[PDB]
Amino acid sequence: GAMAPSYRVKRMDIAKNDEECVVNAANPRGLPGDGVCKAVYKKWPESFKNSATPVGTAKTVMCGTYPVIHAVGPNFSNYTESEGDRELAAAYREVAKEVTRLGVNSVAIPLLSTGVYSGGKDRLTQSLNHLFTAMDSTDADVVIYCRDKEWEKKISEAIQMRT
Ligand SMILES: [Cl-]
Ligand SMILES: [Cl-]
Ligand SMILES: [Cl-]
Repeated sequence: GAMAPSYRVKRMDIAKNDEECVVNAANPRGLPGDGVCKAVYKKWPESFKNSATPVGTAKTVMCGTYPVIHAVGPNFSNYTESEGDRELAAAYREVAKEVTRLGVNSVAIPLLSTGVYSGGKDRLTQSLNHLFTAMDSTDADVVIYCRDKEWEKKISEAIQMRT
């Protein structure tokens, strides 16, 4: 575990993270994809061997000894708000199980279903609150990666609010 488990946020490419493992915002088919998924494919392509997994699940594949946790959030273009919300919460609970199983002291994590799977809606708060529900009982240092300047400020504020 980390000596004083924390949450932090950085605005940069998650492929340049400084943590002991990475969560990919994966598609269900283990394809290179776009956005976070394509950056992860360029950095850790060996981790996409048999990475296909259903919506609401996470599957870990090692790149050397570096763990890539493929977490499949719902595409809100296809899911109802209700069913999508349930699957998004479930994907983060499966990330918390994998992080715990791996015995890492730190994890780099993107906000699932906030990009091309958002169905054109701002899901910062929805996705971050599901991340917190899952990860609060883990003792890993969590570092959230984003690309937008206004998102960095809002994520930082939400972390600081809980103290
Ligand atoms: Cl960068
Ligand atoms: Cl997405
Ligand atoms: Cl972002």
